[PDB]
Amino acid sequence: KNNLSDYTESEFLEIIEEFFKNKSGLKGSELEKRMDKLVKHFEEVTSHPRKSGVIFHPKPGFETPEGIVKEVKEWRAANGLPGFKAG
Amino acid sequence: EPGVATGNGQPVTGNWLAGASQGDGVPIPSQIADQLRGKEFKSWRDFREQFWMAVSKDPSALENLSPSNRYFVSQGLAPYAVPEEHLGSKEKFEIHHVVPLESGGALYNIDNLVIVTPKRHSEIHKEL
Repeated sequence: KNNLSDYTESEFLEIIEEFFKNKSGLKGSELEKRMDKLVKHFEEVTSHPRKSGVIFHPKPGFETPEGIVKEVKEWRAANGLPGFKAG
Repeated sequence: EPGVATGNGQPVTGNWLAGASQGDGVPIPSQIADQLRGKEFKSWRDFREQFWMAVSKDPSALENLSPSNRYFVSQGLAPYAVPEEHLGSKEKFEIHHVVPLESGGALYNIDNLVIVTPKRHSEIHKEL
């Protein structure tokens, strides 16, 4: 919740999948404000330099929820940052 | 304030959303205008939702969007621009009126609408 290390990889993947499907069932402005919250939360806990770019402008091969998670995992490992909860 | 959309837009195809980060924005594609022209909208929020949903039915736009941005526009949500075109916490592509209502542009005039990145929008404002 507060940090990335509070997430297991599966739990974090659950959030990322919401950027591809309507998990919440919300529509219109309410859906947008939820996705707004998820985006800024994503940027906050991952501390990734490309921010939401990881999700909305992914590198080739990393366009899927699995790829997004893997990009986060790889970047944080490369920067000596704590990874996901085990596991 | 409810209204009726008018305008023909402008006929260009390809990565039309690439022009959103340049100049004074990219005008609304004609094939997008076709889906909006002659329709009634209860509010601007209503029009904004319908606009992106129309973008979601356009192959020329879809092909140049990530799978994530494709889902968003399919839900009537504004797509996100590249990080390079962000402005702090402002990240979404934005619909903007070229001339404001008091100068005196029309609210639902498609020919008065352009798409801009948050970064380009600030640069436009500075040039005024």
